[PDB]
Amino acid sequence: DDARIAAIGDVDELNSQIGVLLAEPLPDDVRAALSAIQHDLFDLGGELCIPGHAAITDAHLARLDGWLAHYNGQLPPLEEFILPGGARGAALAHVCRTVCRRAERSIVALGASEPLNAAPRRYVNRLSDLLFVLARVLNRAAGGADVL
Amino acid sequence: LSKIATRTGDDGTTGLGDGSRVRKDDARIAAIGDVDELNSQIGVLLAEPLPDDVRAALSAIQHDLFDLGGELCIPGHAAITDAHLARLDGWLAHYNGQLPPLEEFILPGGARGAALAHVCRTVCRRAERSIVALGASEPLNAAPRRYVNRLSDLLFVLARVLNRAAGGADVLWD
Amino acid sequence: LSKIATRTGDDGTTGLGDGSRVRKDDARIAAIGDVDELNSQIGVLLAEPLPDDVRAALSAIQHDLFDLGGELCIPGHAAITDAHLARLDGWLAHYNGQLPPLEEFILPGGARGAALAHVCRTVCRRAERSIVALGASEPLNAAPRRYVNRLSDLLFVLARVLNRAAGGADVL
Ligand SMILES: Nc1ncnc2c1ncn2[C@@H]1O[C@H](COP(=O)(O)OP(=O)(O)OP(=O)(O)O)[C@@H](O)[C@H]1O
Ligand SMILES: Nc1ncnc2c1ncn2[C@@H]1O[C@H](COP(=O)(O)OP(=O)(O)OP(=O)(O)O)[C@@H](O)[C@H]1O
Ligand SMILES: [Mg+2]
Ligand SMILES: [Mg+2]
Repeated sequence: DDARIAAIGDVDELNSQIGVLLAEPLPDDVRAALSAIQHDLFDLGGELCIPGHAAITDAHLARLDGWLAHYNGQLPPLEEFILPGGARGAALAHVCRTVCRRAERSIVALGASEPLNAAPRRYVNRLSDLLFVLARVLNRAAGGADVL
Repeated sequence: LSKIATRTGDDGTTGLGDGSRVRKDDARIAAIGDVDELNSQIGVLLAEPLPDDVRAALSAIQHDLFDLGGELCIPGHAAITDAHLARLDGWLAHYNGQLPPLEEFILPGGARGAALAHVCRTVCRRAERSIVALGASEPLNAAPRRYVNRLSDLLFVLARVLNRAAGGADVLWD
Repeated sequence: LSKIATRTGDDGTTGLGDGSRVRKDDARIAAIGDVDELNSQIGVLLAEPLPDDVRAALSAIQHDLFDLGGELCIPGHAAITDAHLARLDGWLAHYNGQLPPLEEFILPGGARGAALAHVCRTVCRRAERSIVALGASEPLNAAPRRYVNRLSDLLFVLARVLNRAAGGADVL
């Protein structure tokens, strides 16, 4: 039906939102991670599209896990629920976060109607969490703080 | 086969505030998501220069949206009340009263802030559709629906307010 | 009983231009919404500095999209014609002949304007899916789908044009 084409489109939309975030000033490390993720998302979309073709591996998941641990250990503990916003960069990261979750919903729907490896949903599951973390990093880097 | 440790929702499911689990493509999770996406777009608008009063209203709205999402997360919970709807209706009367009557149809755009407000407006209307869809398959309070109904209207109004504030005007349709 | 007055759309239903009403999650309302969201994203791109011709094309497109939303609101009515499709084809030829042959795959991004154009492109394809879905349940003129299909291609080309105009470059 529409499941595959919809999932591909949402991943594309997410990747485009990340492109907008990349047009902003960013810490060099954050920029490097986001740029690499764009390539990952391009490959992810290809896996969703072509039958019998896989591209996302444990290595991709491991790298995301590594970035999560890294950036989180670079931030103070969460003291309260956060509202999406702050420096423009942080706000955009939150938009990316929500679009990534939207793509995850579509990927989950796709896997329910067609055989699909688990890597794609596990990738965006981690990515959503990382974008949340990166938003906090960007507020920090802007000399500001998260919106509570 | 995978050597990577499993994370909470790696299996495509997630939990609700009452302890129940649902698949991530569930209508309720979709509505929660659209509300979150709307709140995030408002965060982008808040990152722009804005009149103090407009910033105050939008900031308060983010809190409302956080609670609305929380209500969608905890089935049977009620965080959105008449007070919330009354405040939106008040802001609507407040800003509309200071603007000239809407003449021709307008196109979404203008000053960057007004343009962003229009994006917020459309994402808000998208959230309204998913909230309406959730309510058609699950008993839900009407407040959430009524709240976003008013919010898209207010976002439209605030877009006009922002074009004026920038010293410009609304983009008119041919 | 709520102490707040009710709006006509508070019950979750809304009206169509033909006097009928449907629930807001109806396929037709979803398509109207996505076209509106796309037009709004184009509004954000129009707030960026742009080459004069690109601004003229995008501004005209906003009027087309408003018309398209109007056609979707009035079931059966026809507002978008081949004339609109032809203009898009014209712009596609014009801007493509303004760019070097694309050799490698492109990632969405670059100068802010180009990045926004790609966001517009993805939202446009989302509206196309909604319009296509509407056709699965109701008879629908072909112009609306043909228009957004062409527009998604045009937005891709305009993104490339904007990267060059901003002294930037496409992300390979
Ligand atoms: N893809 C999604 N779209 C919208 N809302 C979501 C999505 N995934 C989770 N949520 C909601 O957000 C809350 C927490 O998000 P989180 O991503 O931590 O959940 P999870 O994916 O189940 O856990 P984990 O990240 O540890 O795998 C949950 O209460 C859930 O209702
Ligand atoms: N959530 C939505 N998404 C997309 N289109 C909508 C939505 N709600 C209404 N529309 C369409 O847009 C037009 C005007 O929107 P409006 O919000 O004024 O309608 P309503 O919600 O029925 O009325 P009210 O706002 O007074 O309750 C209507 O003709 C309707 O077809
Ligand atoms: Mg998760
Ligand atoms: Mg309404």
